[PDB]
Amino acid sequence: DANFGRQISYQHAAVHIPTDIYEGSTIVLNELNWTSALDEVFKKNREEDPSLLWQVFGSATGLARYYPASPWVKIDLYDVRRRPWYIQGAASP
Amino acid sequence: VAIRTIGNIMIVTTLLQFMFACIGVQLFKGKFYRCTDEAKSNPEECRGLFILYKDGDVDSPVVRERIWQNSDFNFDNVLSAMMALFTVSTFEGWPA
Ligand SMILES: *[C@@H]1O[C@H](CO)[C@@H](O[C@@H]2O[C@H](CO)[C@@H](O[C@@H]3O[C@H](CO)[C@@H](O)[C@H](O)[C@H]3NC(C)=O)[C@H](O)[C@H]2NC(C)=O)[C@H](O)[C@H]1NC(C)=O
Repeated sequence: DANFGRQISYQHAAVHIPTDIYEGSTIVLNELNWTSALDEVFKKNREEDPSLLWQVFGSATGLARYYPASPWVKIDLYDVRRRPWYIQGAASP
Repeated sequence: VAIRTIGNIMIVTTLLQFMFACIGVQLFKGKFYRCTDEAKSNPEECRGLFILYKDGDVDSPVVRERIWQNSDFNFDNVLSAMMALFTVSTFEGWPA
């Protein structure tokens, strides 16, 4: 797709889980249910504004769910909870 | 003939080791388990992949699996306790 230097898919959302976090645990699996209802809102937002870039939910459990789906970009050290955009919304200066 | 004379000592020392092994089982039964990364302390969270830093350097990470492993010499039962206690009597690896 254009304005997206990668290959994307609008049919669903991708979920990133950091390496140090084991997917399949009770905390992570319980997070994958109530975050599955975010995909419909993700699609609805893009329909109103087609010129919409990544929209992502950063969980306190660690996983980040973003739309549209796209494969993740050595080893991976990304943690959504340490990103500058997550930190400013988690507290005040 | 020499074995027959020393045959009485080998009965007392085998009884003493057996009693110590039974005591050792009561103390360290199943308590020698540990995870591959020294940050998880039970089998529930000792799963999946973790990031290992080679020689303690923060600039050289590497991905490794974490496994809830058991000690090679342990006190899970009397047979394992006696084998673990025999190696102690030889003074090999007993500090470990
Ligand atoms: C977390 O996982 C739950 C278990 O899979 C999901 O809950 C299940 O969702 C199914 C799909 O909606 C439901 O199936 C139908 O639900 C309707 C709505 O009430 C009912 O007609 C029936 O329950 C069912 N229809 C059938 C069987 O023909 C399941 O009922 C429902 N619950 C279960 C399986 O216990 C959750 O959706 C998921 N979390 C989120 C946020 O989606």
